[PDB]
Amino acid sequence: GSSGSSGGKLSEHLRYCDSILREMLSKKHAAYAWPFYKPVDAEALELHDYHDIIKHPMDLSTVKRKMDGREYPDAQGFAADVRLMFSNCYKYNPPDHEVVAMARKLQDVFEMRFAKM
Repeated sequence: GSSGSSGGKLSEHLRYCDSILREMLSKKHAAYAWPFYKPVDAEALELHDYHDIIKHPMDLSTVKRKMDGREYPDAQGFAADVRLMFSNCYKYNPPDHEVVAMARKLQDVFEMRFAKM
């Protein structure tokens, strides 16, 4: 769609939300939105007790698939997942981690958007 995400098989709100995600997946926000572009493999990676701290991990790629299959019953469900994705980074990574400053930049946008809707 151009200058407007033509709804379709989506809740009055969802239809709009579906976009909020397509935006966060832009090369522009990537600078601080990439931290959630690739998956996480404790086995392969040399992480340190990843699962331990983060029991229910999340990632952009994940939320998308869910939104693609209309898995979300409403806007709440969709947004919910997104919220977690952040809380995770803010939990796993320390308060001195640069990634923490980047994530925010995204969250700030994810908030206003949801509001404008």
